[PDB]
Amino acid sequence: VACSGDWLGVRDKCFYFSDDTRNWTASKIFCSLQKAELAQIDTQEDMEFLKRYAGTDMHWIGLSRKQGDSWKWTNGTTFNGWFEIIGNGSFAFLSADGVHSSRGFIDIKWICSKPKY
Amino acid sequence: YLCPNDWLLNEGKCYWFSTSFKTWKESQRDCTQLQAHLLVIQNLDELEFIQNSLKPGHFGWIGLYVTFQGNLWMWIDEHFLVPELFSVIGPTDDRSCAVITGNWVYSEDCSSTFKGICQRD
Ligand SMILES: *[C@@H]1O[C@H](CO)[C@@H](O[C@@H]2O[C@H](CO)[C@@H](O[C@H]3O[C@H](CO)[C@@H](O)[C@H](O)[C@@H]3O)[C@H](O)[C@H]2NC(C)=O)[C@H](O)[C@H]1NC(C)=O
Ligand SMILES: *[C@@H]1O[C@H](CO)[C@@H](O[C@@H]2O[C@H](CO)[C@@H](O[C@H]3O[C@H](CO)[C@@H](O)[C@H](O)[C@@H]3O)[C@H](O)[C@H]2NC(C)=O)[C@H](O)[C@H]1NC(C)=O
Repeated sequence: VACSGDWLGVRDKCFYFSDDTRNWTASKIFCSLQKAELAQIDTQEDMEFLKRYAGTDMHWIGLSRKQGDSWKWTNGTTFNGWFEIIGNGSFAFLSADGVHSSRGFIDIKWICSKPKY
Repeated sequence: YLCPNDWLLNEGKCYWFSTSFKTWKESQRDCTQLQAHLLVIQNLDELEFIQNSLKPGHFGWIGLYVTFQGNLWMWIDEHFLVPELFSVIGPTDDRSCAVITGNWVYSEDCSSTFKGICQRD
């Protein structure tokens, strides 16, 4: 099937890399206005790609924890944990370096993921 | 007037944009470990410099922290913050420090890891 000319095709997924900045929620929506969900990563192969095509630039990823509750993706499901989420916030972002937590207020870039059919 | 490799210059002040993430107090430290201090926006011109010196996806701590008592925003330089400069976006409770995005200034959890933004003469 493939993805459009703005999206990048990686395996069974299509990713969108932001150009301008937004808050976490302003982004959660955006992916949805393309029926997607803030680039939720699941395999170990995806991870590398993301950090790799993002480096020094920070992006949102849907993972979030609702007030002490527990980190949970955009779709539906509790986050297992094959990877740390340093920071101690409620919204996670991706740098080539790693992924940290934030209050999701800061206006930074994001990434969208959506099953490639 | 100058500073080592990778240190922009706007007037008598130098600026290292760290490179790794560290709890606010940690960076304020790291700056000191290089005879410098965490950013302290003297005035609008200094702001309208770090501001559009940050490419989207880039941000960092600064000499602005909450106070716990009065529960305000003050600079590590020991002078109250003023609406004549700007105004943090987010809760303004103790345990909260500031970080700057290319567009505005948000409020974050000091117990968190972010890249610093050090200055000095
Ligand atoms: C992320 O960015 C959003 C805007 O780009 C920001 O604000 C959204 O915009 C309006 C206000 O401008 C909110 O509307 C609500 O608040 C007004 C003012 O009190 C009420 O009168 C309305 O009834 C309404 O409830 C939106 O609700 C708001 N978007 C959200 C979060 O729902 C968002 O708040 C920003 N999100 C974050 C992370 O804080
Ligand atoms: C909410 O989204 C989650 C992540 O998108 C999803 O879990 C993930 O589901 C995929 C789909 O199968 C699993 O991937 C496995 O299958 C692919 C397809 O060939 C192969 O590359 C591998 O065999 C791979 O293991 C992920 O394992 C899984 N992620 C994990 C570890 O949780 C949830 O199911 C979604 N929740 C629902 C149902 O709404």
